[PDB]
Amino acid sequence: SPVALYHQLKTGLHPGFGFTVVRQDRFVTENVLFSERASEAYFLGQLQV
Amino acid sequence: AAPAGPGADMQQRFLNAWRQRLAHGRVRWVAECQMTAEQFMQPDNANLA
Repeated sequence: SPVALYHQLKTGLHPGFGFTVVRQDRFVTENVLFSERASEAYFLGQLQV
Repeated sequence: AAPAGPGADMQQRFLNAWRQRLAHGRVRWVAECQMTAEQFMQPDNANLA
């Protein structure tokens, strides 16, 4: 039960079934960047006050 | 407690005297059920401090 199992983990007894843990991680990486020439248009424009 | 009366009835004093504040909570020791480092952890031991 939610209480009948609660004795069994806190005292350290295996209740005949198991588990799988799942976690999430995050990293900070570095990159290089390659493109060929003229792969994009990139127009340039007017300024507005 | 200091003793009172004969020893012959002294249980039935203390049986009825602690009939109330015995089923109230728990005693300070519960750690016979506690494994080691369950005392070192912040939950489950209010008596850690």
